[PDB]
Amino acid sequence: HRPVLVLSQNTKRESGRKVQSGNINAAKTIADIIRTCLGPKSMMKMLLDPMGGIVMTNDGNAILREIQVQHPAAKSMIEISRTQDEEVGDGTTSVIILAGEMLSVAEHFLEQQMHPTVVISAYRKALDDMISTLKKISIPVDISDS
Amino acid sequence: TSLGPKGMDKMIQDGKGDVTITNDGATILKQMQVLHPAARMLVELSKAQDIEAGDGTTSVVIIAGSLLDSCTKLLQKGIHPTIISESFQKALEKGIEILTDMSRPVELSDRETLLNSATTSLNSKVVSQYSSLLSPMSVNAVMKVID
Amino acid sequence: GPLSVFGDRSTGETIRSQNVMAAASIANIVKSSLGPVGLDKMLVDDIGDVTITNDGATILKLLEVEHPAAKVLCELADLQDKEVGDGTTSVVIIAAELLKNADELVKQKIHPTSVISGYRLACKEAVRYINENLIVNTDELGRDCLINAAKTSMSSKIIGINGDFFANMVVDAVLAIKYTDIRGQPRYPVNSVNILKAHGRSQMESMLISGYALNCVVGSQGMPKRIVNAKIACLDFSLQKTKMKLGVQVVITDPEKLDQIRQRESDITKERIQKILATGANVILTTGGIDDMCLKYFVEAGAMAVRRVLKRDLKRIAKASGATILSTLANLEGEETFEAAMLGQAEEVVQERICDDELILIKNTKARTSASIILRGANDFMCDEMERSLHDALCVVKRVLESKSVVPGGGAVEAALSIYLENYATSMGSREQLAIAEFARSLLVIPNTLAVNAAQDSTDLVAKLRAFHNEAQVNPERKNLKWIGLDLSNGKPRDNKQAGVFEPTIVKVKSLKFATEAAITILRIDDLIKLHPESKD
Amino acid sequence: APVNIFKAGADEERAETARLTSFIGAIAIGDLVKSTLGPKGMDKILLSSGRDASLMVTNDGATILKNIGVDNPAAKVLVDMSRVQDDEVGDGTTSVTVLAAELLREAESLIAKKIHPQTIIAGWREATKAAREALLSSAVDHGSDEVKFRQDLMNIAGTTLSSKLLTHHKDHFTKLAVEAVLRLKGSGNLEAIHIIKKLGGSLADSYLDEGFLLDKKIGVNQPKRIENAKILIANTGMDTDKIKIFGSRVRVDSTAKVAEIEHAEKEKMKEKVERILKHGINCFINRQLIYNYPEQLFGAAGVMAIEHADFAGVERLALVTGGEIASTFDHPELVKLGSCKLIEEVMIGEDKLIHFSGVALGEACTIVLRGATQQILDEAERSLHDALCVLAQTVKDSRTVYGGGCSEMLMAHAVTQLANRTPGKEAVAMESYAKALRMLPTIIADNAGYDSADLVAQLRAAHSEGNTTAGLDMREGTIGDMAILGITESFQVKRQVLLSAAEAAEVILRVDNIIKAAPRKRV
Amino acid sequence: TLAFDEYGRPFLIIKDQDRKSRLMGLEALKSHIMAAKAVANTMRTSLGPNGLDKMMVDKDGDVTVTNDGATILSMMDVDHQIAKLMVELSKSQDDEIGDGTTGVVVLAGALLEEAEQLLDRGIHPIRIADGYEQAARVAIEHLDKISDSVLVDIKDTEPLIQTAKTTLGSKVVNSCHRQMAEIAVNAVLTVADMERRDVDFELIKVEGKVGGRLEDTKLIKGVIVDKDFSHPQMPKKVEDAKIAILTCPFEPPKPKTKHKLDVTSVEDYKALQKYEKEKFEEMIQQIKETGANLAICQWGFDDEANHLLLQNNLPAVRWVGGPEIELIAIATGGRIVPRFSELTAEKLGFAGLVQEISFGTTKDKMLVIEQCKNSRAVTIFIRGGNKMIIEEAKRSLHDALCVIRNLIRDNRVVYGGGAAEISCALAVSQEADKCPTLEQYAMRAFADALEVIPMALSENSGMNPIQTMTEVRARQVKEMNPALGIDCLHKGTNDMKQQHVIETLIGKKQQISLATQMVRMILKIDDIRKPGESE
Ligand SMILES: Nc1ncnc2c1ncn2[C@@H]1O[C@H](COP(=O)(O)OP(=O)(O)O)[C@@H](O)[C@H]1O
Ligand SMILES: Nc1ncnc2c1ncn2[C@@H]1O[C@H](COP(=O)(O)OP(=O)(O)O)[C@@H](O)[C@H]1O
Ligand SMILES: Nc1ncnc2c1ncn2[C@@H]1O[C@H](COP(=O)(O)OP(=O)(O)O)[C@@H](O)[C@H]1O
Ligand SMILES: Nc1ncnc2c1ncn2[C@@H]1O[C@H](COP(=O)(O)OP(=O)(O)O)[C@@H](O)[C@H]1O
Ligand SMILES: Nc1ncnc2c1ncn2[C@@H]1O[C@H](COP(=O)(O)OP(=O)(O)O)[C@@H](O)[C@H]1O
Ligand SMILES: [Mg+2]
Ligand SMILES: [Mg+2]
Ligand SMILES: [Mg+2]
Repeated sequence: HRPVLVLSQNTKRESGRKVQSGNINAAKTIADIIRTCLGPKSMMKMLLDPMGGIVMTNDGNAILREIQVQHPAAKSMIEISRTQDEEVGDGTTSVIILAGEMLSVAEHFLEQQMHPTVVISAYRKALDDMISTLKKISIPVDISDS
Repeated sequence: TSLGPKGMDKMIQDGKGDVTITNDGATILKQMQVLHPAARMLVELSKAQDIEAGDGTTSVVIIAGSLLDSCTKLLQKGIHPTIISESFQKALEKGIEILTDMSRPVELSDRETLLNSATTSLNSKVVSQYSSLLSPMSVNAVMKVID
Repeated sequence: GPLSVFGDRSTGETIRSQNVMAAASIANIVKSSLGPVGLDKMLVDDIGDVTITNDGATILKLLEVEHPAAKVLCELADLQDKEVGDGTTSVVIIAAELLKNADELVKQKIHPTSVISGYRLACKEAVRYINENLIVNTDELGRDCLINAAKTSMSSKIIGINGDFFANMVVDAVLAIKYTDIRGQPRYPVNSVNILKAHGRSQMESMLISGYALNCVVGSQGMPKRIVNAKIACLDFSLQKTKMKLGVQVVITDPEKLDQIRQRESDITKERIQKILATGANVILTTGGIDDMCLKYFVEAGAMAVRRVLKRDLKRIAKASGATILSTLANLEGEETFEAAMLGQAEEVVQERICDDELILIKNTKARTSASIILRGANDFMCDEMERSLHDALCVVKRVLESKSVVPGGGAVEAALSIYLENYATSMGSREQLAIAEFARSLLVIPNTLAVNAAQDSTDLVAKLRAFHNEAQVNPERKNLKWIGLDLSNGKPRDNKQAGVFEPTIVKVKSLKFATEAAITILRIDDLIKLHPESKD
Repeated sequence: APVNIFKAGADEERAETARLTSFIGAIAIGDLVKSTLGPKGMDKILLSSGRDASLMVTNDGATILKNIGVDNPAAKVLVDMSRVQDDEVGDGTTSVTVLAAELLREAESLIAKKIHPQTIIAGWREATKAAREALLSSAVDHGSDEVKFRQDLMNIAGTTLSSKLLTHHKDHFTKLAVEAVLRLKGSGNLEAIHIIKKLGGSLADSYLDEGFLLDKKIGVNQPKRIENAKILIANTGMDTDKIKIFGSRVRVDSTAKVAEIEHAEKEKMKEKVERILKHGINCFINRQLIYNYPEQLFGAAGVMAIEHADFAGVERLALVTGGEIASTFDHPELVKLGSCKLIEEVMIGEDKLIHFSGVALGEACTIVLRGATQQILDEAERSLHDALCVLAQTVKDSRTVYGGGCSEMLMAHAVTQLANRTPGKEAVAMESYAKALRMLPTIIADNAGYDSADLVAQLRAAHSEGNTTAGLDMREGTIGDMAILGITESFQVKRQVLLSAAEAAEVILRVDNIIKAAPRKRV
Repeated sequence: TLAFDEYGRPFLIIKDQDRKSRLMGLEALKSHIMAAKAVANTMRTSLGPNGLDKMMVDKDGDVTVTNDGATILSMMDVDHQIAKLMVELSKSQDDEIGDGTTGVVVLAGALLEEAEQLLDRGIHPIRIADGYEQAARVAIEHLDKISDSVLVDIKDTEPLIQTAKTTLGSKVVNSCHRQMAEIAVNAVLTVADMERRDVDFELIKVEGKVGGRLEDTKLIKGVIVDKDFSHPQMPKKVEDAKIAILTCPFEPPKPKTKHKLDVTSVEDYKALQKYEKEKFEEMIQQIKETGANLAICQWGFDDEANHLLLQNNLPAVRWVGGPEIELIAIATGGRIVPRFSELTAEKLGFAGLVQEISFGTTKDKMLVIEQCKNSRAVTIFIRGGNKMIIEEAKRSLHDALCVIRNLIRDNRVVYGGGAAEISCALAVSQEADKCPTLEQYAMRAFADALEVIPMALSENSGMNPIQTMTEVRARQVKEMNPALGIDCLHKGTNDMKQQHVIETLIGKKQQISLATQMVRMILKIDDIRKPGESE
C-alpha cells in the first residue's frame, strides 16, 4: 500500500463567493432563532441540556449558550452575546438581530462587485456617527431619586 | 548526478520524518538504507573515505560501480574471478605510480595553494556561491590549530 | 537490477515539477491576504477552535504540510517574525515565484547552477540598488515617518482605520521604552509592551496605559485595591509555611518540645513578612505562592499583595519602577535586612474593571515611564487578530528607529528593481542573463497581487506602474519617479512620498535575501528518495 | 530469470534445481517399483482418497505408474516410457523403469566429478551400441525341430509368470498361456483370447476352454442345445429398421391403411428371417438387438437367437467357427457358415454361459479365470496379459536370450571391454553404464534376501572368462547355468528394455532448464 | 502533486491513475535490456551441438522437452512486453526460414548488452539504432562472398545431406545422424516444383506412433492413414490396388433439403424395399465395372453395404479425414469422385503393396504404401521409445525439411560453427575506420555482439570463450579468411570446409536482419504505460 503524494492532507479549502455569502447565511440563521425574544410580547424557549437539565428562558444570552454549532461564522455570533452579557445586563438579543441585519444589507453590496474593505470603511464612518447621535438625544438622570 | 560542480543534490525523507538535503556521497548512502546485501558494502566504502580522506565519497562509488560493471564482460569470457583479482591489484600498484608523477610537492606556508584546494571541494556543494567567504574561513580555521 | 530500497524513488523532471506545485500550493493560499485590499482567513481545528487571521506566519504555522518543499516555505515565514516581524506574506509569494520562473528555465535545458549563480548576481544587486535609492532618513520627516510607516502595516489587518488612533498608540509605546546600551545603541525592546486582550467596547476604546498592566488579581478580598504613592516590592519566593527540605527531618525525643517546633514554622514565616512590610512597602508582587495564613498580614496592615505573577512580567515591572528582584536574604551574613532603599516606586496601583475580570494597572512607575496597551474588541476572535496586528505594527517602528532608512511601499521597490535588473542583465550577461531577467519578472508578482485582490485592472495598472519607473532610470532630467506606487482605492499610480506609504528598508532587504536563499535549496531536488514510514516495525 | 522475474505465476530453474528435481523425481520413481522386480518381489496395492476409489493391485510397472499421477515434470518421461513398453512388447515395464533410474543415479554421481553432460550422452551412445551386439550375438534362434520350440515357449511363460501373483501355479498357467497362443495359428491379434473373470474357486480351478463362451442367453422359447449345428452370425438390424431414408413418412387418408402398412412392415420383417433360414442353420448371432417379432420366428423354426453379444463378439465367433459376418441375406451360395458340435449352456459361478463345445477351425480361446477375490482376478488378468503378449511376439521373432540376470551381465561385459579402449574423458561415462546394467541382477538378488554383494560379483567373475549362459539361480540362491534351468526371455523384450531406457535417460540428462507454466484452477 | 491540484481540487487525468505504472527516467531503457538479457542468457545454453535441452510444462500438466528456439519462447507464460517481442522474433524466424530460431534471440540480446555500455557514454538510443543499420549492411554484403552449391537433385545429394546434418546435429537425432538426414533430403525433392522453386509442406505428412526405435523411422512414399476396415474378415494385403476414391457414403441418396416423403399405399412401401435393395447393388456394381479392387470413402458405411464388399472381394476403408484423402489422389495418381455414377477407369488410382501393420499390442493398424508410380506426396513415419522423443523429432525433422526448402529458394550457402560470425565481425571493424566520424562506437558494438554467437559455442563445448575466439579470429587476418570455426569434439582441425558444417546464406541473412530491426523497436522506446494489478 503506497501512500498518495498529496499536500495538506485531510483538510478543506474554500474561497470565493461561497465564503463571503456563506457567512451571511450563518449570521441570518442565528438572528432568526432569537427573533421572537425581543419585545414585551415575547415567549419562552424551552431548552434541553446534555446534563439532563432544562433551561426554559427567553433571554438572548442564555439561549445561544445552549446551542452547539459546527459553522465557524456561527461560533463568532455566540461570543458576541457573551460579550454583551458581561458588559451590560440587558444587551443581548438586540445585538444578534442587529449584526444579522447589518450583514443582510452587506450581502447586497458584495453582489455589486464592490470590495469588502469599502463596506467596512463605510461601516466605521457610520459607527462614529451613531455614537454622536445618542449623546445628543440623551437626558441626565437624578440618581438620588428613588 | 551528484558529482562535480554541475551536480545536483538529493533529498532523502526517512520514515521518522526528518528529510535532509545532502550532496556528499557518504551521507546519501547512509540515509537510503539499501536492503540489498551487496549494495551495503558500497555504503561502508564511502564511510571509510569520509574517515581517511573526507573528500572521497561520491567518487569511490563511481569507481567501484564501474570496476564491477567492467567485470560483466570479463565473467562472460571464461575468466576466473581470482584472475581478475590478481590483475586488479597489478593495475592498482601501477595506478599509484601514475598519480605520483602528476603530483606536485607543495608547502603549507603558501596560503594561495591551500585556498585553491578548499575552493574546489566547495564547488560541488550549495556553498559554491559562498566560496568567497567559507573557503578563506576553512584555511584559517586549520592553519592556526595545527602548529 | 534496480535499487533495492524499500521506499520510493522518483528522478528526472517529476520532482522538479512537484516542488513548484508544492510552493504554488502555499502561495495561492496567502495571495488573498496581501496589501490593504487583502482579506483574512479562517483556521478551524479538529477540536473546534477557530482562528481568524491574515498574517503569513500564523496561517502557515497552524496549517499541516507533508511535502519537504512545503516545509521550507512554512519555516521561511517563521524566520521573518524574529528577524523583521512584518514581512511574512511577501516572502512566501516571492520565494514561490522564484521557483516558478526557474522551472521554466530548467525546462529549456538550462543548468540550474547557472540559475543559482544568476540569482546571486541579481539578489546582491537588488540590495545594492535599494541602498543607493532611498529618499531620506528620520531627520526630515520626524514624527510623520513613524506614523505613516505604522499605518502601512495596519492596512492589511483589522486595525486599518482611516484615522490615526492605532497609529499614535504604537509610536507613543515604542518611544516610551527607549533603553540605551553601550557604544551608543538606543535599543527599543518591543517585547516589553504587555499586549492584553479583553472582550469589551469597540476598538476606539483601546487604552494606552503609561506604565504596566499586570494580568492578575489581588486574591484576598480584604486588601485595598487602590494604593496611591505605592512602593512596589518585587520578590520571587513562595510566602508559605516553612517546610523543611529533604535532608532535614524533625526527630523529637521530648514531648514538651513538640508545640514549639510547630509554632516555629509560622513564626519564621511571619518574621519575613514583618520586615518587608515595615519599610513602607504597599504593593508586593510574588511569582511563587502566598498561602491563606500570610494574606492576613496585608489585610491588617493595609497592603496589596499579588501572588502567582509571571517571571517575564516581574522583570518588566522591576526594571521600569526601579525595584530589585530579590530571591532570598543577602548582604554579608545578615539575618533580615532586605535592603529597604531598593524598593520600587509607583504613582498609583489601581485594579480597574475590565468587563467581568480583574486587572491591575501601574501608573508611570516613577523611574522609566514604560507603556502597556490594553486592546478592546467584540469577541475573542477579534482580540487574537488585534494582538497579532499590533505586534507586527510594533516591529515596524522598531526597525525604523534603529535603522533610520525607509523605502516606498505599495510595489514601488519591486517596480524599480524590475527595470534596473533588466539593464543589469544586458551589460555583464553571457549565459546567466536569463536568470537575472527572470528575477525581475518574479519580483513583479508583488504589484500584480495588489491588482488582483483589489479587483482592478491587472495588465494595465502594472504596465502604467513601470512606465514611470522606466523614465526615472533612462531619462536623467530629475523626474523623481522612484516613489511611484499603487492607489488600490482608485486604480491609478500615485506618489508614495506625499501619500505616506512607507516601509522599512530591511522589510525588503531581508525579504529578498531569505527568498533567494530558500529558492536555491528547492532548486536542487532533481533526485528525491522517500522511505516508508517505520511505525509498527 | 529468477533475478528480475518477468513471470506472473510461473517459476523456473536453470542448472541448479533443474537437474536436482530431475534426479530426485526419477530415482524416486525407480525406487518405488524397485521392490516389484524379480521372482521374489512383493506387490503394491493402489488406493485413492475416495469417491469410488476402485482399488487395483498390480505388480507390472506400467499399471503402477499410469495411475499414481506424479506431479514431477521429469518423472512423467519415465511414466510414458513404461506405457510404450506395455503397448509394444507387454513385458519389462518394471525392468525399463529401474534401468532408466539407475542410469540417472550414476549420472548424479558424475555431478561432483565435474563431467560435462554432453560427454555422458556421447559415452552412453557408444555403450548402447556395444550392448546391442551382446544381445544379438547371444540370441538363440529356433526354426525347425518344433519339439524344442514348444519347450522353449514354456520357458518364456515360466519366466514371465514367476514375477507375478501366479507363483505356485506354473504347472497349470504355463499350459494355459502356451496353448492359447498355439491355437491362434496366425497373427497375434491379442483379442481372440477373451478372458472371463468369475468369482468363486481357487486359481487352480481355472482352465482353458476347448470351445468358446458367451453371454446373452438363447431367447425365450428357443432350444438350448442343438447337436451338429451350422452357426450363422449377423450384423444387421432386425426390428424397428427405419431403413436408410431420412425424411420419409406414412401420409395416408384413413386409419384402415395404417393397419395395412404395419402388416406390410411385419411381412418384410418376416421375409428377412425367411431369407436367413434358407441357409439351413440352427443358430443365429446378431451384434444388434433382436426384438420380439423376429424372436418368435426363430423359436417357431427351432433356430437359436443370440442377441447383442458384443461388437468384438462376432469377430471371435468368426475366428472360432470359420464363417463370415454376413450382414446381408440375398445369396445363400456365397455365405460361409460356421461349424460346431455342442451349443449347450454351462453354469460358471451361478451364471449360465453359452458354451460352443466342439468347434472347427477354432482360432480363438476363452480363459475362465476363477479367483478368491476380485483383486486376485484383476491381478491374474494383467499377469496373463503380460504372458500372452510375449508369446504372440515369440512366434513372430523366435530369437530368445537367457534371462535371470544372464543377459544383463553379457551387456555389461561388452561395455566394460570397450571402456578400456577409450580415452579417459568418455571412459568414466561408459563404466557408469556398465554399473547400471549390473544393478538389474542386484535388485533381483536382494529382493529375495540373498547376498547381492557376492552373487553379482560371482556373475561378473564368471562372464569375464567364458560362461555366456551363466545367470542367477533364484531357487536355491546360487549361480547356475540358464540353459539347464530353462530361464529364457525374448530378444525383442530385452532389446526394448535396453533401448528405451537409454533413450529416456538421454532426454532427462540433456535438460538444464525446467520452465513450468502457471497452472489453471490451482490456488 | 499527484491526484491533487495546488488550489485543492482533485487532479484526475486518466481513469484509475493511482494503480498505473509509468517510467520515462533513465531506467526505462535499462529495464528493457535486463529483461532481454535474461531471455538471451536462457537460450545461450541451448546453442550448438552441445546445447542442452529445456523441459517445458504446459498449463494442463503436459511436459514437452524442446530444444528449438521457436517452441521454447512460445510455450512460456511471460507477461513482459519486451520479452514478448523476443517470442515473436523467434516465431518470425521459424515462419520464414526455420533454422536459426535459437541464434536470433542470443544475437538480439547481444546487441542490447553492447548498447548498455554505449548508453552510459551519452549516445542517443536512435543514434545507436542508426549505427546498427550501417553496421548490419556490411554484414550482409560480406556474407555473400563465398557461396556455391552444386545441387542437381539427381545424384549430387551430398551437399544436401551435409546441409541437413548441420541442422540435425544440434537436436536429439544424432543417433540417426546419417539415416534421418537422408530422409529429409528425399522428402523435399520428390514434392518440390523445381520449375517454380516452390515447396509445399502440405504434401509432406509427418506422422508419429510410439513403439520401435529411432532407427525404424522410414520414408514411406505415399500416405499413412488409420485403416478402418468395417469387415473384420477383409483381406489385409493388396498386391495391385486399383484405388477407387469416392466422397459419397454407402447409403441411399439423401438430399440436402427437407423432403418428408409420403407413403400412401402398400405398393409404395414395397417400392421402398426394392428401391434400397437395387441401390446397394448399383453402388457395388459401378465400382466392379471399373476394375477397382480398393475403395476409399470419406463418410461412413451402412451394415448392408459391408457384406456386399466381402462378396465382391472389394476391401474398403471408412471415415477418412479431410486432407488425408487429398494426399491419396496425388500419391496414387487418381481422382476424387463425388458420386458413384461418375466412376470410370481413368479416375482410379494406382498403388502397390497396400496393407495395414499392427504395432505391438495396440489396435491402430496404420496404412503402409510401399510401391507407387511418380508420386508427389511422401509421408515420414517417426517412431521412438516415448512421446517425448517423437514430438521433438517432429520438430527436429521439420527444421531439416526447411533448410532444403531454403536451398531451392536460394542455392547459396555459408559455413556455420561460428565461422560466418567471426568473418562478418572483421568486416564491420574494417569499415569502422572508413570513417570513424560519429558511428565508430556503434559499429564496434555491433562487431563485439557478433562474436557472442561463436563464443557461446566455445562455452557449451567446455572450452574457454576468449581463448578460442582469439585464436580463430587472428588466423583469418594473417592469411585469407577460410571457413574457420569450432566444434565439440573438434574433428581434428578447425576447418569448417573439411568438417562439412554447411548452413544456408538466407538463414544467416535473416538472423542479422531480424535481430537488428527488433533491437531498433526496443531501443526507440522511452515510456511504459502498463497497468497495475489484474483487478
Ligand atoms: N414597553 C415597551 N414598549 C416598547 N418597547 C419595549 C418595551 N419594553 C421593552 N421594549 C424593547 O424591547 C427590547 C428588549 O431588548 P433585550 O432583548 O432586553 O436586550 P438585551 O438582550 O441586551 O437585554 C428593548 O430594546 C426595548 O427597546
Ligand atoms: N572547478 C571545477 N572544475 C571542474 N571540476 C570540478 C571543479 N570543482 C570540483 N570538480 C569535480 O567535482 C568532483 C567532486 O567530487 P566529490 O563528490 O567531492 O568526491 P567525494 O565524494 O569523494 O568528496 C571532483 O572529482 C572534481 O573533479
Ligand atoms: N496604502 C497602501 N498602498 C499601497 N500598497 C500598500 C498600502 N499599504 C500596504 N501596502 C502593501 O501591502 C503589502 C502588505 O504586506 P504584508 O502582508 O504586511 O507583508 P508581511 O506578511 O511580510 O507582513 C505591502 O507589501 C505593501 O506594499
Ligand atoms: N526363474 C527366474 N530366474 C531368474 N530370474 C528371473 C526368473 N523369472 C523372472 N526373472 C527376472 O525377473 C525380472 C522381472 O521383470 P518384470 O518386472 O517382468 O519386467 P517388466 O515389468 O518390464 O515386464 C526379469 O527381468 C527376469 O530377468
Ligand atoms: N559440427 C558443428 N561444428 C561447429 N558448430 C556447429 C556444428 N553443428 C552446428 N553448429 C552450430 O550450432 C548452431 C545451432 O543453431 P540453432 O540453435 O540450430 O539455430 P536455430 O535455433 O535458428 O535453428 C549453429 O549456428 C551452428 O553454427
Ligand atoms: Mg568534494
Ligand atoms: Mg516380465
Ligand atoms: Mg539447428
